[PDB]
Amino acid sequence: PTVPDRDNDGIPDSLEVEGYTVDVKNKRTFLSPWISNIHEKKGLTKYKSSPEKWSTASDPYSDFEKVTGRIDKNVSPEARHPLVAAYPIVHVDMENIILSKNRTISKNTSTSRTHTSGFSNSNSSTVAIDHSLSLAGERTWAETMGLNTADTARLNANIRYVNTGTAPIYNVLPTTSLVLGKNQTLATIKAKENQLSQILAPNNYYPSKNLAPIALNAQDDFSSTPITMNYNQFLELEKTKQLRLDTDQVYGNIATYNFENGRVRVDTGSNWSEVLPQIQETTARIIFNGKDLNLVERRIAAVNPSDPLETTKPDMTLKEALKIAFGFNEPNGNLQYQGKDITEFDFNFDQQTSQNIKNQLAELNATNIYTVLDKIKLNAKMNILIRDKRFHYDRNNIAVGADESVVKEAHREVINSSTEGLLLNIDKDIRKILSGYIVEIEDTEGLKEVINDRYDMLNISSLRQDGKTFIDFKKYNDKLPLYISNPNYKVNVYAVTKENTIINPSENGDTSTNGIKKILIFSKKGYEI
Amino acid sequence: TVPDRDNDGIPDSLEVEGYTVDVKNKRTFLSPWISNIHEKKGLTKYKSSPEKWSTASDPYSDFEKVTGRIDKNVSPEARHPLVAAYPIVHVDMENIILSKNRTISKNTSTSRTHTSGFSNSNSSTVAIDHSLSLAGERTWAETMGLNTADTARLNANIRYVNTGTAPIYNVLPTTSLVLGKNQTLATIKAKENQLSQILAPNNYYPSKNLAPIALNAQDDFSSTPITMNYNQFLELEKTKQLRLDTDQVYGNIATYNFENGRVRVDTGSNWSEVLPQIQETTARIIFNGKDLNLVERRIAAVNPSDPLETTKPDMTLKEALKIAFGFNEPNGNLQYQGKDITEFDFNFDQQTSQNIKNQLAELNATNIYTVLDKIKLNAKMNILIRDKRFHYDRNNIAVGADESVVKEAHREVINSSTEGLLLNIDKDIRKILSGYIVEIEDTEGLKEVINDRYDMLNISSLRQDGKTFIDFKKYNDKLPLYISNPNYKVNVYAVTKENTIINPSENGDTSTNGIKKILIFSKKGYEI
Amino acid sequence: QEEHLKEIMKHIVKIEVKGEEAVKKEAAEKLLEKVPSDVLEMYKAIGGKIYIVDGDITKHISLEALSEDKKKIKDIYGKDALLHEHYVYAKEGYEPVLVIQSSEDYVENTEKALNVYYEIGKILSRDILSKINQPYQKFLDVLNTIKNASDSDGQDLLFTNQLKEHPTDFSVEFLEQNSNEVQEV
Repeated sequence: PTVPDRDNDGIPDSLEVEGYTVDVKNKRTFLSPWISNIHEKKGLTKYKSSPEKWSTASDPYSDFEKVTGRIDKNVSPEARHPLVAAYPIVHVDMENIILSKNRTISKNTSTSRTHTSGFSNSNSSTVAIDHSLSLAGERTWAETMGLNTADTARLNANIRYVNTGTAPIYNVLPTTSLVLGKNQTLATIKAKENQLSQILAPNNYYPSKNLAPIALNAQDDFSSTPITMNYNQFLELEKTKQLRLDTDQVYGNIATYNFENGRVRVDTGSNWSEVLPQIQETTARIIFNGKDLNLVERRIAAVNPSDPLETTKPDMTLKEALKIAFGFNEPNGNLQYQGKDITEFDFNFDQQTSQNIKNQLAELNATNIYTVLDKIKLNAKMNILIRDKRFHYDRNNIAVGADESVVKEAHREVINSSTEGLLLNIDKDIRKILSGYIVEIEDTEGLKEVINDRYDMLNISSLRQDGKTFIDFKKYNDKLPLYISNPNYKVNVYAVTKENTIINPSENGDTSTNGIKKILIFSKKGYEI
Repeated sequence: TVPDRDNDGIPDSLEVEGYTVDVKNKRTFLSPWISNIHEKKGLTKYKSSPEKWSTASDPYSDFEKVTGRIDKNVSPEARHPLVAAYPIVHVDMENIILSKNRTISKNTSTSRTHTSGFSNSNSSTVAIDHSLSLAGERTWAETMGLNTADTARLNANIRYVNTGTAPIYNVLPTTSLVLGKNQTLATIKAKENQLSQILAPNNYYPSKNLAPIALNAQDDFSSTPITMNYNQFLELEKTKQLRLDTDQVYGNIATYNFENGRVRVDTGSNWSEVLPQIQETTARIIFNGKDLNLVERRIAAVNPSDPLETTKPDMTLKEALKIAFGFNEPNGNLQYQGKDITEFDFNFDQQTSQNIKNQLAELNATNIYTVLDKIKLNAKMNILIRDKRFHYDRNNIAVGADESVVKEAHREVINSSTEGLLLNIDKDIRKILSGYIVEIEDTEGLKEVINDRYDMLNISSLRQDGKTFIDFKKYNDKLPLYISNPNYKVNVYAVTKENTIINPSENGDTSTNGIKKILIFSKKGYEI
Repeated sequence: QEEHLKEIMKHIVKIEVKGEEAVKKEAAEKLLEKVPSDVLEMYKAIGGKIYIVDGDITKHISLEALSEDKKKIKDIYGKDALLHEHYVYAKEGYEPVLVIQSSEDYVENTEKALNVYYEIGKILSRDILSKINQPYQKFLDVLNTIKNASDSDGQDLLFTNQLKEHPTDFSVEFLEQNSNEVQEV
C-alpha cells in the first residue's frame, strides 16, 4: 500500500491533517484515526499536526514521539502535546546577601522573575532586599557598616538557579551578570566549569532545596573582592534596594531518544543555542500569572501567512490554546481556571498584536472579545499577556497591590482574636501584596496610639507551620503583652500593601507612618477581644 | 513468525502474559509460563513491557536480565525485570583526629540518613564518640591549647560504601563535608585516575583489608585544607555531629556484548544520563528491616498520563515486597524470616497519601493490612516502611525504644558473677543502647552509682563469641566489685541514645542525676 | 536509523478502522482456521455445530436448561473456575454442541486461545474418536513410554494426580474401566 509520508515522521499524511490519537489496547499501543463517537467518551484528546514538519513545534522531538511517550521522561506533561514547544527557561533566584568593607549586614532577599514592556526574548529577574530593621539599634546602614567616602564594600551572596521552562538542560550552566541601577554592571558571575553535571528538570532547583546554595563569592583566590563598588554606587543602592540579574540563553546539549535500544543519550552535536531561534520566530507567546502570581511562559505553534511551509500547521484558535497549554476546561461550557471564570482576566497585547486583533474584531462585528473567543485566529509572533484583573501591577508586571475592597473581603473570616494576636487563615495568594500592619489603640473619646510607630518596624506578621497567619505584638513591642486602658476602647488595625510603602526615611528623616495611605483591617472594642 | 515490536529478543505475547526461562539439561530456552510445571521447580513468574527495551529503564535489556547475560555483579534480587539496577554511593567516616595549626582521637560511627518533602539525594551522618577514653581529659578546649585566635586542623579517614544494586567503574563521587546548617568546611577532592578498582554492591572501597583512605592529601595541595576558626569549634562542641553530602556523578556503564560475551565499559553511556529517567518512572520503597539500615529499592510502576508508560505490568504493593526484598508466604501470611508484615509502620508523602486515601475508599476498608494485595502502585509514590517497635529521631534513624521491649531482651542471664554479665542478645537491639549505669543500694534504700559521670558510660564490650560482656574495672579504679551486705540489692540501669546527655548541664553538672534511666537488672548480693 | 522506524511504524499505525463489531467476527474466524479443516468436517458429520454467542455464556437458551449442576469447571491448568466468569463451555449429549464467547483478544494473547483449542481436543477424543474407539495401543504405547523415563517432568505436564499414583505400567484393561482420564491427556 506504501501509505504516503513525505515528512518522514512515522505518522502518515492523511492521519496528521484530519486528526488522530494514540490509545493503549490492553498492553499494546496502537495509533488510530479519530472516530468521533467511540473515542470521545473515553476522555482521549484529539491531536492534529503538520504533514510537512518533522516537528510542528520545531523543537527537537518529532511529532510521533511526543504523543507516544518515547521521549525524555522529564519533559513536562503539558509539553507532550504536539503544538507546544518544549524548551528551557533558566533564571536566577538570589536568597540572601551579606556586606562588609574590604559588623556584616546580612539581610534576606526575595526575588521574582520579571517581564516589562516592547518586551523581548531574554530572561531577567529582579531582587528586592528586605528593608525592615532586624536590630533595634541598627538605624541607618551608612553607619552600621563603617563606610567612608573613600571606602569600598564587599558583596557576598548566595544564589540558586530555577528552571521554569518545560525541558531539561544538561551540561552547561548559563552566565549571568548582576547590574545595579540603570547601567552600572557590578560583576558577572563566572560560569563554573564542568560542575553542573546534574539535571534541571522543569520546576526544580539547582542545587536542590536540601543542600547549601551556591556561594556567589568564590571564597577562593580568584579575586579578593570581585564585587568592588565605589562609594557613589552604595548610595544608589541605599536609595533603591534593587538589583537586576540578566542571564543569557547559552544552554547545553540536547537529549535525544534512540530507537535501537531505548537509550536516552546526550548528543554532543545538537545544542539548544541553535534551536531557540527557530522557536522564537514561528510561535505565539502567551504569558500567564494565574497559578500563584508567577510568570509562566508558553509558546504555541501558529500559522504564518507569508511562508508556504508555515501555512501547513493546523489552525490554532485562542480558546483551544488556553485549554491545552495551561489546563483550562469547560465544566459548563464556560472557560474557567479552577473556579475563576475567564472573565476575571485582562488581555494585553503588543502594538503589532493589538493592531492585528483589531482587524480580527472587525470582520466579525463584535466588540467584547470574551464572547468571540472561539473565533480568534493566532498567527506567528503575536505576544499576549493575561494578568489577574483584580490586583495592581507595576511597570515590570509584578504584583504590587490591589483595590481596598478586595483587601477587606480577604479578612472577613476571623478565626480567633485575643490580647496576644490573631490567627487567620487567608488565601495563600493575597499575602504576597501585603507588606505589614499598623497597630494602634483608640481612646473611648477618639484618641489614637500607634504601637509600632516607626517606618522600618512593620515586619511583625509571621506564618505558622499549618498555614495559619499569626500576628505577634510582642515582637516589635517591649516583649510585653497588650494593655488596654478601657474594655470599651476599640482596637484598629491597618494593612499596608507594598506599592503604598515607603522604602527610605523622608526629607527630614520622618519615621512616622503619617503620609502613608492605610487601609483599615480590624476594629473590635476592648471587651470584644 | 512472531511479532516483536520492542526488538528485545522476547516475543510480544510472552512479555505481556508471563514467562520464564528454565534450563533443559544443558540448553537454555525461553518458555511460556505453565502454572503446574514451573511452580514446583521454584521458578519465578516474570512480566514485562512489550514496548520498552528495558522496562525498568536501567541499562540492561529485559532479555539480558532474566537470562543472565549481564555483568555478573548486579545483585541477584535486581535480576528481576521490574527492579531498577543502579548504584547508591554514600560516605562512611570511621574516625577523626584533631590538633592545633593534645590530639583528640575519637572513633566515629556513621549511618545513612533520610529526613522529611524528602528528595532523591544520598547523604550520610557521622556521630563522634563522646565517651572519655582518658579520665583527665575533661573539656577539649583545654586538652588542645586552643586560644580565641587559634585554628584547629581536621584529619579524618573515610571509606566508600555501595548499598545499591549495580557497579560503578571509573569515577568516584565528589563529596562535601558540612557542619551545622551551612558552614561548609571542605570539599573532598575527586582523586584522579585512582579508583581503578570496582565497587560491587554491598562492598567497600578500599576493601576491609586495606588502610582506609587518608582524607588530607599529605601532599602540598593545602597546608591545612580543613582550617577552622574558633567559633566553629565552639558550635561543634555543642552539637557533636557532622553531615557528609555526596552527589551522584558516577562513572560510565558496563554493557554486555553479544558477539563474544565480553563486558566492556562503553565511553558513551554515563550513569548521570540514566538516573533521571529511573527517578521519574518508578516507585521508591524504603525498608529498615534487615539490620536497621536504610535500604532503598525502586520498582517500575505505571503512570496513567503517558501512553507508552501504561504498558508496564501493574504492581500491587504486596507483589512489590515479594520480589524486591525477600518477603514470602509459607502459610499465605506476609513475613520476613518470621516477623509478620503487621509489625511495620507505613508512612507516606502528602501526594502518595492523597492517592492512597482514594484507593482505600473504593474498597471500603480501614485497615490497609487486609486489602494490602489490592493496592495499586502508581509512578512517583514514595513509601517508607519502618518497624513499629522502635523510636525514631528527626532524621529517621533508630534512636530508642519502649522500655518494655528492652527488658525481655535481657531476661536471659547466661551467666552472672562479681565481674560482669555475659549475655546473648538479638544483634539488632545493641544499636539503640548507649551504655549502662551501675549502682549499689544500701539495705536501707541508699544509692551509690559507680561510674557517676556523664561521659563515663562506655563500659560494655562485646566478646569474640557474640556474648556481651560488661566490664566494671574499665572506668572503675582497676578494682573488683565490693558488696557491703549479702542482703543489699544490686541495681543496673541502661541508657538508650535518645535519652542520653551529651554535654555538661547548665551549672556543668556531670552526675547522671537528671538522666531518665531504665532498670534492667536487680539481683541479690548473695546470688552474685 | 532510518531502517528501524519502519518496523515500529507499521505495527503501530493501523491504516483504517475495521469497526466496532467487525473485529469480533474476524477474531473468531481466524482462530478456528489454525485447526486442521478435516476435524471440522468430522464434527459437522456427527451432528451439532458451534455457535458463537456474545454475552454472558452462563445464560443462553441452548445451555440454560441443561447441566445446571455442573457449574464447576477445571481449566487446562487444573484450577477451578465458576462458569459465568469463564468464556467457553461445551456439552456432550444427543446434540453435541460447542459454544465459544466472542471476544476481540484471541489473536493478540494466547491464554484464551489455548482454552478454545483445548475444548476442541476434548470434543474430538470423547465425542468423535470414541465412536470408533480410536485411542488404543499406539496411543497407549507412547503413553507408557512417558511414565517410565528419567526424571521426565513430562508426566507433571499431562497427567493429573490420579495418574501419578498407578505404580505399574498402563494396561489395556484400565483404559476400558476408566476412559475419562486418558481422553483428557
